Amino acid sequence: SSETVVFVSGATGFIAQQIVKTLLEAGYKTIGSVRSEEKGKYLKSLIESAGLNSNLFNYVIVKDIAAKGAFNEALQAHPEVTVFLHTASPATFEIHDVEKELLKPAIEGTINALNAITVYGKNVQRVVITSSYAAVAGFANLATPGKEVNEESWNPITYEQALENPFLGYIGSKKFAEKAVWNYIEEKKPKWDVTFVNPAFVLGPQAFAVRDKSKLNASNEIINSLLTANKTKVEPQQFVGYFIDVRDVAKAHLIAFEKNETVGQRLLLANAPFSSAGILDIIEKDFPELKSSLPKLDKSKAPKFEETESVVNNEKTRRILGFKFIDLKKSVDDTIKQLV
Ligand SMILES: NC(=O)C1=CN([C@@H]2O[C@H](COP(=O)(O)OP(=O)(O)OC[C@H]3O[C@@H](n4cnc5c(N)ncnc54)[C@H](OP(=O)(O)O)[C@@H]3O)[C@@H](O)[C@H]2O)C=CC1
Repeated sequence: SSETVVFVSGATGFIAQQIVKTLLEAGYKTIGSVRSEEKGKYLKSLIESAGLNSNLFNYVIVKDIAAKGAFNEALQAHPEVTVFLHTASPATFEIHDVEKELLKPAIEGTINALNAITVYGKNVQRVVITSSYAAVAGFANLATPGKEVNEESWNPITYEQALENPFLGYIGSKKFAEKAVWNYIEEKKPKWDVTFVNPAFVLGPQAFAVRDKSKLNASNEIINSLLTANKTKVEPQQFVGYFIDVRDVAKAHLIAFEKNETVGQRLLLANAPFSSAGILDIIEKDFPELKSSLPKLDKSKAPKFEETESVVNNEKTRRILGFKFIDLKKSVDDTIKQLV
């Protein structure tokens, strides 16, 4: 343990802050990449206010993961890094050019991190890539409803199909960033081992603080848009799929470098099906002070699970992780409790 030093790219993001929190709670020396000095100081202050050992956390400034050589200076300054958690990637549909704002920042950010690790991360033994269930199952025209998917399945979406719209663009960004790692391992044959963490829709509370209660990270807006509709008058879009709580995703990233069976594995981080209506049901029962303000969901606008969703078999992932997942009710409750 004392010899382990974990680097986390994009440390201010939703999942990454929970990873950083989980690492510090476990006592790991942690180095977080951030886009600015003020973002680094902000995260250090959150860590200190939470009562954690902030001497365990340092930050490096990496303004743009997409820039060639992005992580070079950081790893040069930190030759003690033995684990690299590459989590940073655009996770938003608030973009206009898929290719410029999703594909290449994801793909080249990832290729640049790997080149930086191989050249300046001489002590890195384990690399963990935050991928996505998006790389595992097909979507929209490529949906395979009722077909089993598991840790070995791939989304067949082509590069050109990813260009169609921002949702498919994000999906393709994850599939092709992941393919880029596998191809890098084949071509460069690095000495480090790789593990992938592939989460479905990630729900749950922020690690330390809600910056702006009006708008959370993109996946948690599935919850928050039900809360803010009363004020914004914006009809909430309804979703169906699989969910996972952010704290299980964060724990999975530690398992990913702590265990030997995870080498070369894609950990499929999916708990159970969800729908927007089912989340609304949890909210109205668990927070009666909110039923006054919750929207009336048009059942005709609701995606039906059986029409689109593959059937996840992640028994292997579940065995390797070895802990019980947080269920949807707790995940939603804990998210709301930070907003109410
Ligand atoms: N949330 C989900 O449901 C899922 C998320 N994922 C993956 O998890 C990871 C984090 O997602 P999440 O935490 O949800 O989303 P967030 O938007 O909360 O975090 C995104 C992070 O990426 C950083 N980032 C984006 N572009 C750049 C760039 N060009 N240079 C440097 N930093 C950059 C942001 O930096 P800053 O903080 O400075 O903006 C932020 O830290 C992503 O790889 C995402 O694809 C995978 C499956 C599902």
